[PDB]
Amino acid sequence: PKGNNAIPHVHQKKHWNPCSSQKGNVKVFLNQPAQKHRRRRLRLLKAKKVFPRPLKALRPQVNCPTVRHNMKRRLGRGFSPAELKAAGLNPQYAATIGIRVDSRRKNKSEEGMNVNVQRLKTYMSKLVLFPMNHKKVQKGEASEEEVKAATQDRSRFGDAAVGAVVYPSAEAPRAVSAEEKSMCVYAFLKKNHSAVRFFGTRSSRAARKEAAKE
Amino acid sequence: SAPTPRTGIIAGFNKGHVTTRRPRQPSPNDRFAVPHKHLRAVKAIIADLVGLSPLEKRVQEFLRVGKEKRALKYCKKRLGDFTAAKKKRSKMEEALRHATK
Amino acid sequence: GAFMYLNELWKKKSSDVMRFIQRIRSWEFRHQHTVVRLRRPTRPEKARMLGYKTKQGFCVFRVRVRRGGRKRPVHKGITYGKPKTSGVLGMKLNKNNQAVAEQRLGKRFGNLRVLNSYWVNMDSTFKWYEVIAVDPMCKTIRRDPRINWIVNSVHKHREQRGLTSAGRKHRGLRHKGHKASKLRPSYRAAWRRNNRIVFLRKR
Amino acid sequence: PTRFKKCRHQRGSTFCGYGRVGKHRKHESGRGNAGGMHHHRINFDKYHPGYFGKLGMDHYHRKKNPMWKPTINLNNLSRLIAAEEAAKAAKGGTLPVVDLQSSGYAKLLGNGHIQVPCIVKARYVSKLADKKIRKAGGAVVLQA
Amino acid sequence: RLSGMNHSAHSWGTGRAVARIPRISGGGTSTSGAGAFGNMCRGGRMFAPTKIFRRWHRKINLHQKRFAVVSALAASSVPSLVMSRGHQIGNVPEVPLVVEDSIQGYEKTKEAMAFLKAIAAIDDVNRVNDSREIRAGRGKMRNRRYVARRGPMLVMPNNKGTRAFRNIFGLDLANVSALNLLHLAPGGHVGRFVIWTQSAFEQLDKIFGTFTE
RNA sequence: AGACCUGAGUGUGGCAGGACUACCCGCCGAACUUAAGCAUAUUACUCAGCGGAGGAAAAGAAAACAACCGUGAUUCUCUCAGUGAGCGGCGAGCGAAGAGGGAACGAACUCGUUGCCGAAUCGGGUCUUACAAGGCCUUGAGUUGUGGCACAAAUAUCAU
RNA sequence: CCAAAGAAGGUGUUAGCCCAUUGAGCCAUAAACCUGAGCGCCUCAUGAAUAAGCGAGUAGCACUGUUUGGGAAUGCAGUGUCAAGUUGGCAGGUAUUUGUCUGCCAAAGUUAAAUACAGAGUAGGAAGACCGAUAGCGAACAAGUAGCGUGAGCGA
Ligand SMILES: [K+]
Ligand SMILES: [K+]
Ligand SMILES: [Mg+2]
Ligand SMILES: [Mg+2]
Ligand SMILES: [Mg+2]
Ligand SMILES: [Mg+2]
Ligand SMILES: [Mg+2]
Ligand SMILES: [Mg+2]
Ligand SMILES: [Mg+2]
Ligand SMILES: [Mg+2]
Ligand SMILES: [Mg+2]
Ligand SMILES: [Mg+2]
Ligand SMILES: [Mg+2]
Ligand SMILES: [Mg+2]
Ligand SMILES: [Mg+2]
Ligand SMILES: [Mg+2]
Ligand SMILES: [Mg+2]
Ligand SMILES: [Mg+2]
Ligand SMILES: [Mg+2]
Ligand SMILES: [Mg+2]
Ligand SMILES: [Mg+2]
Ligand SMILES: [Mg+2]
Ligand SMILES: [Mg+2]
Ligand SMILES: [Mg+2]
Ligand SMILES: [Mg+2]
Ligand SMILES: [Mg+2]
Ligand SMILES: [Mg+2]
Ligand SMILES: [Mg+2]
Ligand SMILES: [Mg+2]
Ligand SMILES: [Mg+2]
Ligand SMILES: [Mg+2]
Ligand SMILES: [Mg+2]
Ligand SMILES: [Mg+2]
Ligand SMILES: [Mg+2]
Ligand SMILES: [Mg+2]
Ligand SMILES: [Mg+2]
Ligand SMILES: [Mg+2]
Ligand SMILES: [Mg+2]
Ligand SMILES: [Mg+2]
Ligand SMILES: [Mg+2]
Ligand SMILES: [Mg+2]
Ligand SMILES: [Mg+2]
Ligand SMILES: [Mg+2]
Ligand SMILES: [Mg+2]
Ligand SMILES: [Mg+2]
Ligand SMILES: [Mg+2]
Ligand SMILES: [Mg+2]
Ligand SMILES: [Mg+2]
Ligand SMILES: [Mg+2]
Ligand code: NA
Repeated sequence: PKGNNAIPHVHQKKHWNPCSSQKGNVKVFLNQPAQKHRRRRLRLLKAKKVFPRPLKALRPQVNCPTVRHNMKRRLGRGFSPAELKAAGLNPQYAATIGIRVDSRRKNKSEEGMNVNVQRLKTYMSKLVLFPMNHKKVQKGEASEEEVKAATQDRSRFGDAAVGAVVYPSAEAPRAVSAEEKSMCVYAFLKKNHSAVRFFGTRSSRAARKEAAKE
Repeated sequence: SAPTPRTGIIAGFNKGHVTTRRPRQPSPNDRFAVPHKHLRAVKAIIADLVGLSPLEKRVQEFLRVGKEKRALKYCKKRLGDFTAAKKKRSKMEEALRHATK
Repeated sequence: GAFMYLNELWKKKSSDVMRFIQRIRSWEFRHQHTVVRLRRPTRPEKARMLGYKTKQGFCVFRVRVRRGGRKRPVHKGITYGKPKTSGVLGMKLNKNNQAVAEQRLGKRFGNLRVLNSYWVNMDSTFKWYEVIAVDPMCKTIRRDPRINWIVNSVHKHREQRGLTSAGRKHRGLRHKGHKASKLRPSYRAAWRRNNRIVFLRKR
Repeated sequence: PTRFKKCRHQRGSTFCGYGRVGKHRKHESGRGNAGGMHHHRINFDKYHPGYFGKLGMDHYHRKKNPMWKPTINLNNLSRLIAAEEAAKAAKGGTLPVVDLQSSGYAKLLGNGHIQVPCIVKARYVSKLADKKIRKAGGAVVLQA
Repeated sequence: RLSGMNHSAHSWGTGRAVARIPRISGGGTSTSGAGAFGNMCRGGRMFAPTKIFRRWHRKINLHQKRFAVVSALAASSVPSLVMSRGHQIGNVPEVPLVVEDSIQGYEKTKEAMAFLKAIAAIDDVNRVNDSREIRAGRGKMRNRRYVARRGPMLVMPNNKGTRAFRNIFGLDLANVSALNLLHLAPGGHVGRFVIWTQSAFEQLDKIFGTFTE
């Protein structure tokens, strides 16, 4: 008999199984360890080719969009030209010294821009710029001593010079203020929520009242 | 103008975490709303050279006999959009007013 | 410049003068071949926008395609199976006529590379498209950085794979985001993504 | 493993536990959920009431992220307070601050008795949770 | 996927006094009219042909894996459990056997072999040497021709100093930072004979922790 | 006379056709089967058919997401999710997207248009050790427009 | 007795020391590839110290057909009809008409990597809790061979 079971919805009604008459539609992961070894081998090979430049270019810090993730921070695509301008860098030049540039990203707040400007300033302080001609060094270029002392970043996210993404500091313990002991927080929040929730029907009542006025 | 700051709570008219908001930055796409004097002049010269389309002649005659509502319905069927229909009617009203003198 | 007057003149296709010009040209094109080589494009402003240049190695052809819906090529209009697949006259080709015109030209002249094409004229029974083609063996083409890419063999018969602008149009590639999720990078590619059964090693 | 299945025990039993009369045929009831209203109605009606029909309004393009709103009760608040701060917390003194949205919560609900007074930062709070935490020496601060 | 099914092979029907099984088409061949496609037919397809998306690998809880290594290590310090696993540890001075760090300076197998005799680990090595033989069965046709016993496991603090020990047949080398349960409990049986280097032994409390730390 | 527009003949220098086709791109496209019948549905935007490439292909630099403290070309992976989305004789069944953790990433460029110039352009001879990204010559092509400069990663450029 | 070599093949029985293997290292090289964008010469290029526009039988819309989870219509096709650019246009997943907001700027093109190789090839390699001559590819062998069919094909 059937009995008490979940009603099954396992799909699998297409020609997914490889057999005679069917090529199948499947994807196994038997090459996962070999590809993982290959990726690490390629990364170590690439670091040798680009030595002493960092393997990963510098990336900004951005806030994750959604209200579910807006408390989180992560690396962004590239630094905005407004951020690069505030750090005194031409964006086209910045792309030649391992800085990603993103001209789509806007800066809607000062806090988000300032933290990314700080990252660029820290990067420029630690930057060792090799000269085009070691016998004729121009300004802003490293001497022979620092050139021979150069080391490679090799970080997974390329953030040895600037550190990890910065999170806001946790609030320290304190005492309960006098207003907090008596203020009904639920009433304050509900009133604000109802103002938006019934904004349309409150104005219509008010607008219709003015029609009755005249 | 400076954007209105947020109140720091999850609900309300200016809800949201408080930051120091920055004003909208100028963009190269802002000139799309700038009047195009030269493009308008080129269209005027071309329009005078070629005359009126079959739709344009039909709409103009509607406005001559005073059937302004019927002109809008005729434009809407041909153009498929109400915003486009009004502009076509408005252009033909100006053309009718221009031909008076 | 002079382009603006040319461009705005071609937007008044229903005016008295433009219908007269197209009526004469449509009559002349009716009495020509299905594929005709031109010395110069009929719409130089339109051809240049699509990549044509007045240089050695650029060729323009006018191609004619017959209008109307596709008739299913079943014998005596008899289909089999479920009645859902019983239509003969009411189905439409999933490829536009501009893409058909490009494919006819590229298939006929295999020594050229189809770049782009544009609408020139219509008629009750015929549609005319002018196709821009490039000779890959020309020295002018082979040394021009703006057109050099077409020499590479990966662009051989790109119109047969739907890679031209008209091909991209009927593939749904004019759209992005939520309007094109199931057809990007292609319908088959998305189907493979959504229908292959995945067996992780440790599951 | 194959050596533990019923097949090994049924070697030599011929019918393999399916009977001589009814036998083991291909699909004697139909395939899958066939006949949910015909000849399988009793099984559907007594084990899955409500399966057939329609109900409620439609919501095209549902996004779960704007609807994110995990809740935590007042009597579970010690899960988010470090052990050393909980001991030092008492009504009238210095209390730890709990950031709910950084711990994965959006609303303070307020079931049960609170175990350690504290200042809770939350996006939402129930009317009972706000009343109980204030009577116990704590407070609720709204965040976004 | 195509094996045993590379034929036309239609059934003949009931009118002809033969079994209703698909039969190879054509003529002029000893295979024409022969049974086909069946798991019971010669040259046919096997029942339930094997597939590559079988579950070859397994997930194990991370805590359960560390529990097993911990239990295998505790068993290695019980001399009766080591003897019960088959190791000849009747002459070694102490269990767990901890030796000085200087073995990592050895360069010649002669020096390493002399050290194994001093701490009386050579008896378990000799047990492995005498057990070497051709594997019984089909596995010798594959690349599994020779079999032998396990022998002592020498644990070093790092990946250095193994140069003189690599060629010693019957001695396995381990890193204290990566201890493998498969080697600590061969065949699933606890009680492996482990020779600890002093530096590796002193790292055990940090690596595996304590009941309170 | 001649021109230039259109269209031919021949000489000279080249290219296409066929093979392969596992994967990939474009079209065309069933039925068995499932629904315990069957027609919508399903199998399946699959098989068969016709075309076209490459070591990959396709996609790709926002007429994109979102509705946030905001993200930022494309592709792929886990997850979102067999889904309190949705589609469906609302039956059988079917069924994604944003966000998040990652792989990769020196990732960006060109034309048309608009302004300012205007044959500075391209082929073909010939010379330099050179079918030079060079010089000189060339009506041959091109003013029915080839190239140059500047267009938000920008704020002169052009002679010295 | 050797072992920085115990490595699994061969040799008339089961081989570290009978043979071959197993390592530092040595020698030779079209071009290409990598190396203060390796380093000279000639030649040729080259960097630094004021307004206007922006892709038209296109986008839309109607009918039909198809496809999609996309539902008063997700993409597309045929025909008809066909714009805007004087805060314009497109998107914002329930149709309409308004007015506010947000993002972006279609109708021209090139582009490496991460991905596929579900009955492909070239040059090499590493393997297997697999099969073991009625098994495993049809084919361990002068196998797509002998043989059969007018043929497409079939096929030991
Ligand atoms: K069923
Ligand atoms: K389908
Ligand atoms: Mg019973
Ligand atoms: Mg019963
Ligand atoms: Mg049960
Ligand atoms: Mg078959
Ligand atoms: Mg240099
Ligand atoms: Mg049919
Ligand atoms: Mg995707
Ligand atoms: Mg997936
Ligand atoms: Mg699936
Ligand atoms: Mg019996
Ligand atoms: Mg019995
Ligand atoms: Mg039974
Ligand atoms: Mg039964
Ligand atoms: Mg019975
Ligand atoms: Mg009934
Ligand atoms: Mg209802
Ligand atoms: Mg077989
Ligand atoms: Mg023996
Ligand atoms: Mg045996
Ligand atoms: Mg070795
Ligand atoms: Mg089937
Ligand atoms: Mg049926
Ligand atoms: Mg049946
Ligand atoms: Mg039937
Ligand atoms: Mg096929
Ligand atoms: Mg690749
Ligand atoms: Mg490509
Ligand atoms: Mg993106
Ligand atoms: Mg779930
Ligand atoms: Mg489907
Ligand atoms: Mg991501
Ligand atoms: Mg992702
Ligand atoms: Mg020259
Ligand atoms: Mg130009
Ligand atoms: Mg041997
Ligand atoms: Mg060697
Ligand atoms: Mg150099
Ligand atoms: Mg545009
Ligand atoms: Mg149109
Ligand atoms: Mg369908
Ligand atoms: Mg539709
Ligand atoms: Mg439709
Ligand atoms: Mg492309
Ligand atoms: Mg192995
Ligand atoms: Mg035999
Ligand atoms: Mg055989
Ligand atoms: Mg055989
Ligand atoms: Na060399």
